[PDB]
Amino acid sequence: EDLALRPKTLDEYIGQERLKQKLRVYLEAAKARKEPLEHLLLFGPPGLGKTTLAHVIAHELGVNLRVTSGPAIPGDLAAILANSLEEGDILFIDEIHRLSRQAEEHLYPAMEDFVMDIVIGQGPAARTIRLELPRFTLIGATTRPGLITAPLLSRFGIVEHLEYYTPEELAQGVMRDARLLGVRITEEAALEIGRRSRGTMRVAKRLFRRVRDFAQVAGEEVITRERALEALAALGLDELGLEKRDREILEVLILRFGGGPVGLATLATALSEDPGTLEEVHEPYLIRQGLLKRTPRGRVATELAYRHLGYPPP
Amino acid sequence: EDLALRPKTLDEYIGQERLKQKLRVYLEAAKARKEPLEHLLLFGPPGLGKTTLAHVIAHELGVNLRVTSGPAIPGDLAAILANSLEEGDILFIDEIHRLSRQAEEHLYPAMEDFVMRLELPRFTLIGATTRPGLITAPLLSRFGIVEHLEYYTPEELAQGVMRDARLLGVRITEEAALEIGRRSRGTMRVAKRLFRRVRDFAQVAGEEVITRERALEALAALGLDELGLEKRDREILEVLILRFGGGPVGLATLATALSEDPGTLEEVHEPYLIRQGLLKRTPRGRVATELAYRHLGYPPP
Amino acid sequence: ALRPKTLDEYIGQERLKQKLRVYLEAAKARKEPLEHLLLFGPPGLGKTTLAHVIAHELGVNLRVTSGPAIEKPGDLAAILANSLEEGDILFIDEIHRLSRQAEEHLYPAMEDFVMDIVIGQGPAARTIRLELPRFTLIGATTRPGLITAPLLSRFGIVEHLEYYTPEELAQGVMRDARLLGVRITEEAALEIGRRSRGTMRVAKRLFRRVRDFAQVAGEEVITRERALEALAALGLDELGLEKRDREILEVLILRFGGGPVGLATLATALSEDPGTLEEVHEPYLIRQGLLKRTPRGRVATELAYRHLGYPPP
Amino acid sequence: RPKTLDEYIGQERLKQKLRVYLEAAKARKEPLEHLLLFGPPGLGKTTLAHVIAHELGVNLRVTSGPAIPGDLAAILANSLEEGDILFIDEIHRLSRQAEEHLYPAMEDFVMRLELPRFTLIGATTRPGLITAPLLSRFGIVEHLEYYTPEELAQGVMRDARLLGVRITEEAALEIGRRSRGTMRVAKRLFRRVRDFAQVAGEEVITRERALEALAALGLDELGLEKRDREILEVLILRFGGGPVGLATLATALSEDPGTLEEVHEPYLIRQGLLKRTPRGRVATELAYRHLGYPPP
Amino acid sequence: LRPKTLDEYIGQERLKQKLRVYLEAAKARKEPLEHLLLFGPPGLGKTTLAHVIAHELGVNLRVTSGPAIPGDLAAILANSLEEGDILFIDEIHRLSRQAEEHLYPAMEDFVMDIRLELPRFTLIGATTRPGLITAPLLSRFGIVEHLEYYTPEELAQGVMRDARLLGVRITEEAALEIGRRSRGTMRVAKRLFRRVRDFAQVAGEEVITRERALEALAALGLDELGLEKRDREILEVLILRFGGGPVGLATLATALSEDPGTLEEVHEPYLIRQGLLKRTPRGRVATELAYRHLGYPPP
Amino acid sequence: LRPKTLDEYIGQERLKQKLRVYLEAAKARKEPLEHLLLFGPPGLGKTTLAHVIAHELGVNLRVTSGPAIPGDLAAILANSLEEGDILFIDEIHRLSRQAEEHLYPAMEDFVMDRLELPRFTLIGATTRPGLITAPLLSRFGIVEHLEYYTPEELAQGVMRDARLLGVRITEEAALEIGRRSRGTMRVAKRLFRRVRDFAQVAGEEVITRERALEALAALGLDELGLEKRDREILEVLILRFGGGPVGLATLATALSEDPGTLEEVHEPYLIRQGLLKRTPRGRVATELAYRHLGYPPP
DNA sequence: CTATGTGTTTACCAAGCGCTG
DNA sequence: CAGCGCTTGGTAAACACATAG
Ligand SMILES: Nc1ncnc2c1ncn2[C@@H]1O[C@H](COP(=O)(O)OP(=O)(O)OP(O)(O)=S)[C@@H](O)[C@H]1O
Ligand SMILES: Nc1ncnc2c1ncn2[C@@H]1O[C@H](COP(=O)(O)OP(=O)(O)OP(O)(O)=S)[C@@H](O)[C@H]1O
Ligand SMILES: Nc1ncnc2c1ncn2[C@@H]1O[C@H](COP(=O)(O)OP(=O)(O)OP(O)(O)=S)[C@@H](O)[C@H]1O
Ligand SMILES: Nc1ncnc2c1ncn2[C@@H]1O[C@H](COP(=O)(O)OP(=O)(O)O)[C@@H](O)[C@H]1O
Ligand SMILES: Nc1ncnc2c1ncn2[C@@H]1O[C@H](COP(=O)(O)OP(=O)(O)O)[C@@H](O)[C@H]1O
Ligand SMILES: Nc1ncnc2c1ncn2[C@@H]1O[C@H](COP(=O)(O)OP(=O)(O)O)[C@@H](O)[C@H]1O
Ligand SMILES: [Mg+2]
Ligand SMILES: [Mg+2]
Ligand SMILES: [Mg+2]
Ligand SMILES: [Mg+2]
Repeated sequence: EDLALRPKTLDEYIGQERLKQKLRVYLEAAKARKEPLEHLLLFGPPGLGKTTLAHVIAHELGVNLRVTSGPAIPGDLAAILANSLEEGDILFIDEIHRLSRQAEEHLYPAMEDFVMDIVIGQGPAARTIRLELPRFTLIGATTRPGLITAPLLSRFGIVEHLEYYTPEELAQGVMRDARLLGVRITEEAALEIGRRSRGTMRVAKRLFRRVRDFAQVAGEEVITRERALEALAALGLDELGLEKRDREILEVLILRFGGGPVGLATLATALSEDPGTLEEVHEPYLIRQGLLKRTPRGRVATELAYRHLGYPPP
Repeated sequence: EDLALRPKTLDEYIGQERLKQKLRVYLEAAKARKEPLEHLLLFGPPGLGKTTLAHVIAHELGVNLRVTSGPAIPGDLAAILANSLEEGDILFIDEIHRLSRQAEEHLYPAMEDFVMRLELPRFTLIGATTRPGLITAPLLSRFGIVEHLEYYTPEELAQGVMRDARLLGVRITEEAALEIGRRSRGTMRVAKRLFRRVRDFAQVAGEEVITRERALEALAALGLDELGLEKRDREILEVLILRFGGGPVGLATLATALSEDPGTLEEVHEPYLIRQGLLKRTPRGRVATELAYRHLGYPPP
Repeated sequence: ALRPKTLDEYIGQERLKQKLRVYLEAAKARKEPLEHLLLFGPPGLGKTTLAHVIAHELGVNLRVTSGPAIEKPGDLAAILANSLEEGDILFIDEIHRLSRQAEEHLYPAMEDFVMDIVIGQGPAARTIRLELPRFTLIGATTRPGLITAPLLSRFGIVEHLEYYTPEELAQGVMRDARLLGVRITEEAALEIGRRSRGTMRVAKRLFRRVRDFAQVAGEEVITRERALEALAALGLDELGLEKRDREILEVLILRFGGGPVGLATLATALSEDPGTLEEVHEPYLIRQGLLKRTPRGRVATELAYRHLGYPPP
Repeated sequence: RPKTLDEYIGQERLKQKLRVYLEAAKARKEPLEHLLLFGPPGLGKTTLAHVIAHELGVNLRVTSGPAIPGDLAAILANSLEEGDILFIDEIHRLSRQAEEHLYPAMEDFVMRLELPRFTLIGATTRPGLITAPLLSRFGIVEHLEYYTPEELAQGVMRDARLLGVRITEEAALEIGRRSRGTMRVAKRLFRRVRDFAQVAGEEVITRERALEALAALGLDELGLEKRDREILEVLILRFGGGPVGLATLATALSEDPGTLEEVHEPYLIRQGLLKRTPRGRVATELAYRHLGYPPP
Repeated sequence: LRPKTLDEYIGQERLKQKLRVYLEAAKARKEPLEHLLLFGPPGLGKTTLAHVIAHELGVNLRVTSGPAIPGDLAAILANSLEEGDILFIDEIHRLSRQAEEHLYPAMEDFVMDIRLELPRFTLIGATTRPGLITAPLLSRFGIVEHLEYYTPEELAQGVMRDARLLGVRITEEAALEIGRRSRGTMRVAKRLFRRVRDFAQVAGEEVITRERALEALAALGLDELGLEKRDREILEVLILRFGGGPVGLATLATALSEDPGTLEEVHEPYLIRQGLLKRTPRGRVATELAYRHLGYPPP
Repeated sequence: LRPKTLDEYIGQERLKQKLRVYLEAAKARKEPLEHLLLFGPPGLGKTTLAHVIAHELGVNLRVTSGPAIPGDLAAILANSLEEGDILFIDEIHRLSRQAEEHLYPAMEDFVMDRLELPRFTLIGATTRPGLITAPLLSRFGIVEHLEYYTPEELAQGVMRDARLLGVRITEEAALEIGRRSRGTMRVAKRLFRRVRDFAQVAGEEVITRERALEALAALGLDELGLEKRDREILEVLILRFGGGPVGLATLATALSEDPGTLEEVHEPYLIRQGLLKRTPRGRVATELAYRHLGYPPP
């Protein structure tokens, strides 16, 4: 079937309560005035639901949605904007940061004023025209808003940030995915899967799929809490969703170096790992959970790491 | 229908007083001797009123305005100059820094001497850009007037908010507009956007007059401080003060601790904190000042 | 070299094979394509071989490409649209060398199985969505930190290839000898595995060189002594230490007393730039427990004393 | 529009040698050898070429590098007389295919038509972009230097006479003091002061009116605008005058880093007010003294 | 002048011991030799070694350059290469990242891209240091070997062979001196022999005697250690101006009036090899050999 | 005009002896000379040396330039080369990364791809040995370096120029012209033809020493040969930076110059004459500029 | 083939802590 | 207590890559 089952309605959207509270007001005001929405920008870490929110907003407004990509697209964008746009329709550009700095400058006369500067003609007959565009809506989703030019960031009426989820919302997502796929999972098992998900919906769905694989191979029919725990232990995840490599890093830091300041290169060599791989894959979540610190003298293991690994704090 | 409610007169232009005095002197002098105005260049941070000022100047001079763009244009600019330009009219090129380095070489010889050999008429060029550094020095040296747009005081932003409310049909109070002006970041576009969001909140709530209290409620719902700081901007200072002691941190460590891209944390969030004096860029890293400490209700270091 | 085609023929990744077996069995049971899979680890461990073995176990075709081989997004679009089939596998070796624009075309392809391209070349330009078949993407890389995070989050299965023990390298050497007709013994295979640095490719190369040395001498069986003398001729310690590592340890022990020396002082005593001692020689000395990094400096471990035949500290 | 070497305003040191060279060329009845002129933009190199052309007594053919690779042959074989002068502005931008087509016609006189003899005057602002053969094929190399307040005052007086405006010598001198050693800047400032005085309604631009108009423009005695003073103030007061860096300084000034590097910085340098350290930008003691701040 | 047998090769005895083993085993198995990589300083005989290897196997040779190659590597691989033939690529580290990735399919699976079935062949690369090539490249070479600096006796033997092949009479001591002045390099020794022959020919003599060889070598400005006059000047401005302490970057060009160029790449390596310079962490220090060699009284 | 034999060549001793030996031996055994590489600062007369070598060898010349070269190497080595012909190349260090690799096969075994080539003596010329790759440097059998000229050699060169022109410069004045020359023959010739114009306009036929000194002073040259540009550089440094260390980013900007010719054509002479120092943190006036420019020491 | 403009990576270079005898 | 490491941050300068020409 489909492994990227996206909600169609803002009610099926799960856990962006603070964002949804303002989004409902904006959508209601726009629909009451019989006017298209303001240009909208969504940003945040991967896997939180920007691409799903774009489609949910398009369905809520009732308008047609045209989907484009940043890397897909300077002179082309003029043709797409002139030919493929209708009145009140939404144009969605994923990875809008990938637009070249030259291609974004064509959107300046098109987002605030609904016109476009086009030079039409050959040789001495060349002239300039202002091609009027229908009033539309632009939605952009990106992880790097700082790669967008300032005059373009200034033209977005609404800018919103996608925040992390809670274990209960991740459990709700797991339950919805199980119901749509056809797998019977208990609420406690879904909560256990959610607690090991790193506040991300894609991670929760992937973990549920792996647990389903384990249960199906084992011949089970209902993914009970204890069966889910056994499958997660087979996957090698702690109660914080901490893999074996992260636990190895913490153990090496606590034991071999005494938990004190070390540095990236020394710890990487002690772990037989590439320093960049470590600092870009394993370190960020250890920092987020409070199990690691980047002091000016080097990496330090906190008391949370000592209490989680079962060692006596110093 | 229209949200960029551009004024058409220099009297309706709000608050560029220091620039407006010189502009009035230049325009009156040019009109008195029946000669076209000198070539003019406007630059400054986004949202300050360069295009609006260009249109206002065109209206004040009483001549026609031909609007084009830098990205929209070497063999074209010659045709536009030789065919579409009347005598005494204005050619406005927006984002003029994007002009080709060959199309720029075909422009300044026609700007100094009005010959292309086609005898061009007397015309004035207006250029508006955010990056005058991309303009070649030969082209940059032919501009008779070069001006810089400055930020707006909260009272001028309040005047702009009241004008937008009057034109749209919304009823707002002067004290209500003062809060929106204070929370605006010295920019007119930001003030208009904040007024529109407060208007949406008030219309949904059913209120007919946006008093000061209702405006404050809407602004709190938007998540804005008295300094115009969003939640994402307050999180930076909170993480800096609490998780790092306020001392030097660095871009990479701060970005990792905030689950943020370093580039956006450096170019979208930090400039306004630095402008307000709530952040410092020490060579050892980023440091939270005493203003950031007492703004968030923390005891001084 | 001689690549196995069965997961039982694959030699020495047991914790990885335990996870992979249930994934493959469940994917085949549902008659569905496998998830996008990423293999990362140090070179020479068998990532390409594992990709081929996975393709054989699933029973589908395998289209092999490379990171630098895809210069433009048009190549990736053509491969994904024309060269692929439902359930097939596209293996991209060195996937961290893809350009960022080429990595960002893979997001819809891996998640939604669609693709965004622009066609028209001027005033007739337009955007279309190419609908892709349900395929499987396998990526092999040695630098997972060079992969963009949205791309790294789109992999259903992420696995790590670990170093082989001397016994598994001996098993690989014996398999290679049996396939090549040579009659090596258990002890010689164990010695060749110990001389290796936990890598299968190094073990195979050392076996080939020892085979040449034994063949020119007229011997029909590669006895342990012949392997020992051939490996001594190749210039390896009992731990596979080259002469440069030996003399680095000797300079650390004799000249500085084995105590903290520092990177700059040790490098200038060895006439080496501090970008070759740290990245080419230090990691293996630390791996074997012969070198120790301390805030004061670099310290030679007692194991380095016992290995070099020096009096204990 | 000067015609002779006496009408030229303020290149005295160069003019003394140029007069001798032209006199010798006339006495020998032989055309002058090739001449290369260096100098910052805005100093009047093309005007000097015209003056030389008139003084020698021959015609001038003004050309540039990016003016179109085979057109050089048509130029050199279609519009040259005996002893003619051919002027190429921006000679370092000449294409390579054209670059190895001119020096055969410089020394050997052979590249159509056989060129009898002529002289080439080349003007450029970037000597580093001229290859060694091109620099070695020029007989005379000369440098254009910046003007002085008195020479710029003379230029301002000439412009006022051309435009029908009346100025005193003191006002013209004050305008020329604030010019950045350039004639173009002096003319622009004179036009702005003319606008101010005409709007005021004064028949003669006295020194006091010129000073008032230049204060209304926001100019120091050094010619620094408000933005340059703001850059110095931000550098000194907010960063202690120490190294900062282009990005941090641009963020503090709310300015494009490229604009700050290319428009404002070059005049803060060349005046002793700024340095470009590998660790950032440092304000010198001259910046402290100019702004009325205590020494570091 | 190029030899054609490993016996005729002069002085790579340690490398030749293993090369004979690998070569004989490959010949006995009647299969192409594995890919080979040659390290070492320039001028030691890598191309001559490739020619000797090709003649020993009996197969032909297809010498190629590094920066010579994208669309021509496949052409030379398919057309000129029969069953296993040495394709020598000098300066393999200079390949662009366009044909480097096309080598691995041909090196391992012996097919390149339509897809063409390339025949079996052996590739011989050559660089100066292991670090000049990327790690993926230093993985498909079965044999990795290093060339060593020649001793004065081997250089003298090469000079004598060149003299015999040319028709010039030289005493053993003169050739030994010429080899001693050479920096352990065959091309340098051959060049010095040619210069000495040029100097001794105008004198009209028939035998290149040791004294004439020393006079000719002194004419070009070479001491007993083969140092150029620039190296002697550097040593002089080191000792007689600093006493053996750090030289300092500011004062390096004061006595040279030159950019910080060749001093960082042409002078220091040979001085360190000869032991005249030591890179003490405080700074560059001249050893006792520098003091004694420059005609100074012992300390 | 241009010297033909080595005796007519002015100065450049310690290089005309080795060259004499090599050319005599090459004549004796009758085969083309080995490939030669010439080093030295520009203006020392490398092309003249190539012409003298070709004339003494009794063969032709094929002077070309580096950045003029692709199959044009085959064209110029095919029809324009007789056996044992010199093919002097100027600025050989600026060869393209494509045609350079075709020079080696023409240099070892005299075959270029496909027709074979005769034996030819290629002569190169470049400023710095660091600009030419080691594989190319290894291809030249003979490598020599040109040195500067003493004031007497420049004086006699100026005398030869006067003889070819018709001027009667005295020995004591040509000596001063050579002294103010920066050890370069081209600079000496340029100064002589400037003094010629100055004396012609002054109304004189024989140029004594005092007249030459006055003409050189009016041209803008001091006793050390410094022009107005170098003195201006020193003045700007000393005044606007107190003689302190300044890198080649602020000094070039303050002089309205570029980081190009500056430190390439202007400053090397300043360091050579002990007027500038390349400090790790910048550039210093070395306290001799203060004495030369009449300023109090720091 | 060339040229600019942009995004990404990297090599000094300086500062701040902790130890040793 | 004042050299000797180690660790980190930022700043300028290269590289590589794309579009128009
Ligand atoms: N609030 C939500 N409710 C239900 N499913 C969700 C929600 N948010 C995300 N998902 C699902 O999580 C998966 C990933 O969501 P995406 O919207 O693709 O994340 P993303 O923000 O687009 O990540 P990128 O790589 O930055 S585009 C999809 O299968 C979605 O259906
Ligand atoms: N003085 C003013 N009075 C009223 N509205 C103004 C004024 N200045 C600016 N605005 C408004 O500010 C908004 C944006 O400013 P613009 O006039 O478009 O110039 P600009 O924003 O500086 O150009 P860019 O794209 O940001 S570089 C428009 O909606 C204008 O109406
Ligand atoms: N020294 C001068 N004396 C008299 N008139 C001058 C002088 N310099 C310039 N002019 C006048 O300036 C005009 C010529 O402009 P220039 O300054 O020569 O422009 P330019 O030399 O090409 O410099 P750029 O790089 O184009 S700004 C003519 O009207 C000249 O009369
Ligand atoms: N488990 C294994 N069993 C047998 N041979 C192996 C095994 N792992 C690796 N090899 C051999 O080692 C070599 C490793 O190279 P390869 O797997 O192609 O790529 P990588 O070196 O990136 O893993 C292969 O030639 C393969 O034949
Ligand atoms: N052992 C040797 N015996 C004879 N000649 C040698 C020897 N080693 C090197 N040479 C000479 O060196 C020349 C090329 O060697 P070298 O410069 O090392 O190769 P490359 O130029 O490929 O680096 C050959 O002409 C050869 O005559
Ligand atoms: N020693 C010399 N004797 C006579 N003339 C010389 C001498 N050296 C140089 N010249 C003159 O200089 C000219 C060559 O100068 P140039 O080409 O600038 O030097 P280079 O070839 O080193 O760049 C010749 O015309 C020649 O007349
Ligand atoms: Mg994205
Ligand atoms: Mg702009
Ligand atoms: Mg110019
Ligand atoms: Mg791989």
